[PDB]
Amino acid sequence: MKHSLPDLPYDYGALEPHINAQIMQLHHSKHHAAYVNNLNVTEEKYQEALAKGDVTAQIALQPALKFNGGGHINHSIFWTNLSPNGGGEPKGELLEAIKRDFGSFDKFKEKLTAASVGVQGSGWGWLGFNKERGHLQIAACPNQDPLQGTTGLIPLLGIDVFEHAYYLQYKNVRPDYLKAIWNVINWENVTERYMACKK
Amino acid sequence: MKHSLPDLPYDYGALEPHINAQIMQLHHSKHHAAYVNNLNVTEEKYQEALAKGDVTAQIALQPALKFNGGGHINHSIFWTNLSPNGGGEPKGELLEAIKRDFGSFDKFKEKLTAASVGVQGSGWGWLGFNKERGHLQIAACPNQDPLQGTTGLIPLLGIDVFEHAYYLQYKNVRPDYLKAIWNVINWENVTERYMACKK
Amino acid sequence: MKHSLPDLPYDYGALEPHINAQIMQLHHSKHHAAYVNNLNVTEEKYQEALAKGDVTAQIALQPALKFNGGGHINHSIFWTNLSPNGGGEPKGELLEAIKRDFGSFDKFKEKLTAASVGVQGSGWGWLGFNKERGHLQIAACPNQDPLQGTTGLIPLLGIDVFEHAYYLQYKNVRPDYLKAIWNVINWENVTERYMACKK
Amino acid sequence: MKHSLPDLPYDYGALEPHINAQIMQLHHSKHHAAYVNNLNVTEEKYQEALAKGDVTAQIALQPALKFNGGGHINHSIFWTNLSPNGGGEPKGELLEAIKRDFGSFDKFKEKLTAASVGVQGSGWGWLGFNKERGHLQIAACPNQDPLQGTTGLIPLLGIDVFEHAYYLQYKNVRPDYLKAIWNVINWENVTERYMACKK
Ligand SMILES: [Mn+2]
Ligand SMILES: [Mn+2]
Ligand SMILES: [Mn+2]
Ligand SMILES: [Mn+2]
Repeated sequence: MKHSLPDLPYDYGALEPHINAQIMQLHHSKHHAAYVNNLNVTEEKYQEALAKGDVTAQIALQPALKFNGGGHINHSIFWTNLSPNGGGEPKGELLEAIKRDFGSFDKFKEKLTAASVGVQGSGWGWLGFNKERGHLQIAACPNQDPLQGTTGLIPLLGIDVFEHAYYLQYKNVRPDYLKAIWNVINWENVTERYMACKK
Repeated sequence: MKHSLPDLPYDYGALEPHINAQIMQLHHSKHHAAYVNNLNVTEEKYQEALAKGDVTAQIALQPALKFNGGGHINHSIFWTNLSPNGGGEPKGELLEAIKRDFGSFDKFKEKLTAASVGVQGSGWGWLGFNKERGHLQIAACPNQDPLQGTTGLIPLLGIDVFEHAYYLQYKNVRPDYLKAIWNVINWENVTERYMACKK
Repeated sequence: MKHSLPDLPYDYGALEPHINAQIMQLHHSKHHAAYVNNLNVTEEKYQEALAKGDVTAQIALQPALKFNGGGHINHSIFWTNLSPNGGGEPKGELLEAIKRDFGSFDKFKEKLTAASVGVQGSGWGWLGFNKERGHLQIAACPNQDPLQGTTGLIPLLGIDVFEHAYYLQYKNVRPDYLKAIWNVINWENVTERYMACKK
Repeated sequence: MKHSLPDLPYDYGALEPHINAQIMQLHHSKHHAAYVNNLNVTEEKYQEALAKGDVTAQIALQPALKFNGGGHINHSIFWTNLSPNGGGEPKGELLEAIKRDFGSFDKFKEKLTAASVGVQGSGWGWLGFNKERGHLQIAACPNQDPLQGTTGLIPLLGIDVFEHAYYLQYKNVRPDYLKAIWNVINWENVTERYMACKK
């Protein structure tokens, strides 16, 4: 059993003019391909260390596992979080939760934009579900540290703010990218992930 | 007394084809300009917090101070570490120290390349001087964490591996950028910084 | 501007048998005294560094400033959070908020206990108020990182889980210390801090 | 694969008066026992997670694996680094290396003392061997982060500066513990570890 690079669920150019085809093609076919590959290498190294009881080797592998494993986790969610069919606002129970927990949809967007723009260096902004509290929650995570693994929050919507996610098109102006990405958020998918959290 | 953006000591296109003019112009006129400005804002906020004894506010300012202050420190060194007159190998006492501490110049390049490529997320690779030990030392630093402030090592040569340092030209292939940058290292400047360490 | 060691609101033995007198005496007159003395020294070095535009020195001083500054913040709150007259349950709107946000007083105790017992190495567990969400929130902080300065949450109740907070009495058994400290929680103070957070 | 708590090379009181019997007994039979028990439990969860390709669980387990795994690594070395027959100075090639790399035995002691006293929060000071540079090197590590797993340096001599390593005897005065522990350094073991690092 090995991890595999999921195909992108749309054409490389499908999110233009919000995120261009050169970015989507590099982001998926180079960056994500490399996370999956490095993750499988690291998992096998870890299995050997575990079989040997080599704790030094397990701990030495931790940064590569978190970075590439987190990369695999985060980008697998990210591709489904975007869509040419996206944009606009969610409906039904996700919308009501957003209004209840953040005041309004636009207040929510301000909070997730602020968490995303606020990342210094590489990282991600997330809308998550706090299972213990039974409500929504915003967090930012450094580098590829994944949401559920490092906070327990269930990921609903992630925004990649590594410079490779935007730089070719938006250069240093990360806020321009955040403004554009709202046009391609796949609220159908974020709703699916939210409803899976509730029972 | 305020910090100021140092002019680049050469034309934006001067390091082509190793680092292109679009990168140098954004890197200096957008990214470094923003570090200096945010650093001065943060220093003034810190002075007010200090005058008030507001320790919460001092600690809340720490990430912006380290990121933008480190950014100012690191990029101020970086521009002088590059030159259209660069490339090749150092001479005299710096060369002898490199051979003594790392075996050879090429062994040194391998070690600094490995530290630079090994940064996961944003960061820097450094050749530094360990004043206590009286010899050279390689370290990598995360995000804009500056060498001397976080390790005590005196900076001689830094390699920026934030994606903005290379992505427009080299895309995901960070090793291609590291290979190119050796052609523009200003060994005259690294020698000046080294000789200043010795007395 | 000159921070001072606050007088304790009771004598060192007032929280016995739950926290013994020797711990309280060492905790206040040695550990907290050192946070204050070290904070003042570090603040003076920061004034000198700001005056000189020495950003390296500012950043080098950060770990000591957060550790001792955070120590001053945290322990100043901690003393007021405990009382010989404490224990039992809170009343009124705080009790209502606890039932609403954590399900019950007992479940809140389990959650703050688990966050405090869960710190690996030195740190703190906090009950805090989230100003933006208008509700209570539990978080853990590493070392002396203070809650408001690093998370924006307003501190209501803190539990020190540095080993010096419990070791002389409870040795390695941090869960016995957590069980005992509920007997001396100054809910009157936590209620004051909570009511201050609302208009 | 089943890690075990190593028997101590001496009885719990053998390092008195420098480290008293109660500390040694708690340190080995409670703290180290817990690192081993927690490491084994965490390793079993990692085997389950690897078998399922559950990367979230792998990453969630990392803090416990490094803390308890690192605890196992560090404390297993620590016990062998101390002896009732210890103290004094090393001989031969280790003494030569110490004089060469740190100037003198006394200056080496000051440097390892300063690194150990300098840890804010929990951690370790290490004398290590740098395989690539072919010389000795001092470093500090936070919490239980182990030296070789996080730095590649080979451990020669470790000093535990978690508060449980000294508090019952020395209370807050970590410098008195550092002065006392030189009396029980097992230089025969440190010499064996050093000679193993060379061909
Ligand atoms: Mn990405
Ligand atoms: Mn840069
Ligand atoms: Mn304390
Ligand atoms: Mn220990």
